[PDB]
Amino acid sequence: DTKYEIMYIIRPNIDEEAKTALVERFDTILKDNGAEVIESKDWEKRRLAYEMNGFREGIYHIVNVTSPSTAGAINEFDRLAKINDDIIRHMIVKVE
Amino acid sequence: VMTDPIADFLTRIRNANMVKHETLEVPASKIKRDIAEILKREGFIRDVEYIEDDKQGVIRVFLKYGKNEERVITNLKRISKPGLRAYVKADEVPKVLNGLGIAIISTSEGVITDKEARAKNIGGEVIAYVW
Amino acid sequence: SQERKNEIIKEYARHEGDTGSPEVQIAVLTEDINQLNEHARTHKKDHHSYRGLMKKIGHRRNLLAYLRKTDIQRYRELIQRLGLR
Amino acid sequence: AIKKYKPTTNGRRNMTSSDFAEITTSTPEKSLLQPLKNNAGRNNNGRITVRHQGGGHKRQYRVIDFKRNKDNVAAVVKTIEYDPNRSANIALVHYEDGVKAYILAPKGLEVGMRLVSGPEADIKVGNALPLENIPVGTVIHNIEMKPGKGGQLIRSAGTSAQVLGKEGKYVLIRLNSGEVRMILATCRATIGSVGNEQHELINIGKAGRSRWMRKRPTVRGSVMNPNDHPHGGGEGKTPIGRKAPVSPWGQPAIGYKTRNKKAKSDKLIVRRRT
Amino acid sequence: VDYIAANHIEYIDYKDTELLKRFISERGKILPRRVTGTGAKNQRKLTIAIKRARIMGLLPFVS
RNA sequence: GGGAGACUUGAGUGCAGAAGAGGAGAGUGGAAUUCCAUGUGUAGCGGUGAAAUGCGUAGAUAUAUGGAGGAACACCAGUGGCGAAGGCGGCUCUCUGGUCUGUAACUGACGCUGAGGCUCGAAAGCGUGGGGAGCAAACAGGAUUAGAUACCCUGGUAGUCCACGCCGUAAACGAUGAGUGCUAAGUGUUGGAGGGUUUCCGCCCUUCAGUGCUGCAGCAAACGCAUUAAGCACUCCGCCUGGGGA
Ligand SMILES: [K+]
Ligand SMILES: [K+]
Ligand SMILES: [K+]
Ligand SMILES: [K+]
Ligand SMILES: [K+]
Ligand SMILES: [K+]
Ligand SMILES: [K+]
Ligand SMILES: [K+]
Ligand SMILES: [K+]
Ligand SMILES: [K+]
Ligand SMILES: [Mg+2]
Ligand SMILES: [Mg+2]
Ligand SMILES: [Mg+2]
Ligand SMILES: [Mg+2]
Ligand SMILES: [Mg+2]
Ligand SMILES: [Mg+2]
Ligand SMILES: [Mg+2]
Ligand SMILES: [Mg+2]
Ligand SMILES: [Mg+2]
Repeated sequence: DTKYEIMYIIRPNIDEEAKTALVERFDTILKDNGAEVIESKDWEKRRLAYEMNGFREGIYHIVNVTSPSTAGAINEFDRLAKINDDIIRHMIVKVE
Repeated sequence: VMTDPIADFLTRIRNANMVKHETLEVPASKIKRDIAEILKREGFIRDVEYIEDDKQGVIRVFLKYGKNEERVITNLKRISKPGLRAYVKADEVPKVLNGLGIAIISTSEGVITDKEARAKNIGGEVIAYVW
Repeated sequence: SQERKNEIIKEYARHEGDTGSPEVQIAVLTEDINQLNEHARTHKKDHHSYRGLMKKIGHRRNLLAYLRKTDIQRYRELIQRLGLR
Repeated sequence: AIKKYKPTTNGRRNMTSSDFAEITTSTPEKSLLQPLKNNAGRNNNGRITVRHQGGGHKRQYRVIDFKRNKDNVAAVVKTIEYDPNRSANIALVHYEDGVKAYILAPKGLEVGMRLVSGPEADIKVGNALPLENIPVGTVIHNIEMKPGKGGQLIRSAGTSAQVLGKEGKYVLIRLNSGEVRMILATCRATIGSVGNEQHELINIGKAGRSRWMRKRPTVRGSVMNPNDHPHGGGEGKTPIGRKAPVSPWGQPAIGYKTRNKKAKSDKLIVRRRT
Repeated sequence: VDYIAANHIEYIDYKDTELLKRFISERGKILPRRVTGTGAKNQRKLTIAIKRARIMGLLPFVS
């Protein structure tokens, strides 16, 4: 398997409970598509260096996952995250 | 890839002689040993020795330089080549600088100088000229 | 994949611990060639990768030629086992 | 794909057709067939109202479900079928409750896909959702202009529209023609684009084939008589010989716009094209 | 002094904005490795990390 | 040369590591340009050697907030890297080739070259369908001029972009075919390896594979090349035989 790290930006406005529901939804997405979420954490809440989608602030969330490269978990996460309005921007990077 | 170890040996001697290197080393082969000993007994090279290793052995040649560091070996030339073999009949054996040089020749009697070959009246493959 | 490679090496090993030998090399090359053929059909325009495939094919051809010259019976056995011509 | 016939005969020369590779069967659904007569461009008065129509092959109507309002259960795509009535292919789908229906076949549709309709359906080819639920930038088809009326726009083979944004109770859409307009947000659409994209590239090849497809010959006005067409008459071949070319009834035929100037829908059309 | 080597860290996280900030000039431009004293390998890794940070908004593109 | 053996140095495999704009596919980020919308605002703007065409009181340029869309990826960036060559520079992921260094477990010459063939091949160009911001053959106008079918200026279509398919040529150049061995040094730099230090960082020594520079021997008509030969040699291939006509 290949270790992936996914850091995505939740919009600041969202409520805590809605934010928790969003996090659980995306963790569930990864697990169903075949990845194993070794870690998921609310890394920080920071002002953005530049405005993104009309936001100067955001909530960075880090999910460390490990999946087979063939598995579509990363692709499905990216698709759904792109669609979802709560997430401003997500980055998926391999970690050695 | 190396297609003529004999020509490689001659050129190693030629290069080392040009720079007046005191010695040189080559991977050992039967024909190379024959050439080296012929040069030894003809006085072109100072000495020859053999090192036994695990690959094919090694032959070390101590070059000969005269007074004033003059080079004894003027040059060496490969005559018979894999591209075109050169064979000479007993009466065709050539003279290198009217005898001042030599021709190394491989015959049914072994690898011998042109003097010896025309003494026995046998031809062979003209391996090299030396002078 | 090293695991797939190792299983093929064990399968076609001429004897215990024989990593390198006409049979082992040819068999490993054949699997790489098939896998890389699928990649090529997926990526028709991957010309650079296709060059490596051609080099593998040539190397496998050379090994087959050597094996046939050396032991024709081993050559026949290998082509039958690998389904080659 | 498109297969090109060898020029065995002058008629067959340069002709092309579809291979119908996507089509999985040739036996339509008996329950969904309906009879259709060839009106041949004649209205209740019996007058020819639309020229160049009539003849051709007999057809049966397939009842398509443009509404996609059955959101309770999933529909499994059973077959992809040829439809004589429309350029696009159709898909027979079975609802888990046993209701059979036909839908348009989107590009990339495959037998076994389990489509869903309703607000909560995921954004997958063949799903149907109200426009409000479809994220911007999505490619859709079978758009309805009024809620519950059923899809009307973007139904021809290979066509597609894109969602540009929202505003008020309306959704901004770019239609296949390039025209950008507002459409009521409660209207539904199907995710994807209409399959059979290759349809445009067919070369009919011979006159008899058009006759099969119910197109009667078109006679140029310039070769009629003056009492038949404004272009009619004149000795030999003639130029248009008027201020501008006109239809048989005098309507200018090049560049003269015909859209009603007091159309109610101007308020919703944002950017026109064609 | 190759700061990365001196601290002896082989992994350059793009979330270590404090680490990255010492390699970018005012205006957010990337510093040359000749100016910064670093080696080529760590320079490439720093470039990748800084660009990823720029995309994710941890660092500014300009100004 | 043939035949029967043996061998591990060439060649390849295994094992352990290293670097990379290598390729392909799908996404995605910011600056900037243009256009569109809306404020402010008023008489210019733009451009040249100098001007004019042109845009602008139907409110331009500028300026502020946005929106659209296309193409290229600033800084990093470096005789730096990678690729057989053409060439490859935002970032991410998926698929994928090659190279390099150790090691000496494996095979035991399995190698080099390679007519004909096949594949790849900048840019322009061609076909089908898309896309089209900027740039820009053709073309329009303003200039310059004896003339100006140009250089300069204002615009501007194909094209440049994408997919597929043709084409198959370039000063496609190091104007230097490939393989192998041998023949002083000095000094940078990329990727490694080992050791002697050094608390680490790091410094020193050795070594491999690149990549530059300088420079003996040798070579050369000369210019110059010179361990990345155009030196010394062997193998195979392509090619030349006065200029024009061509
Ligand atoms: K989003
Ligand atoms: K025809
Ligand atoms: K049809
Ligand atoms: K007609
Ligand atoms: K007429
Ligand atoms: K690789
Ligand atoms: K074209
Ligand atoms: K070039
Ligand atoms: K060096
Ligand atoms: K002549
Ligand atoms: Mg008609
Ligand atoms: Mg008539
Ligand atoms: Mg009339
Ligand atoms: Mg008339
Ligand atoms: Mg007439
Ligand atoms: Mg081109
Ligand atoms: Mg111009
Ligand atoms: Mg030529
Ligand atoms: Mg070097």
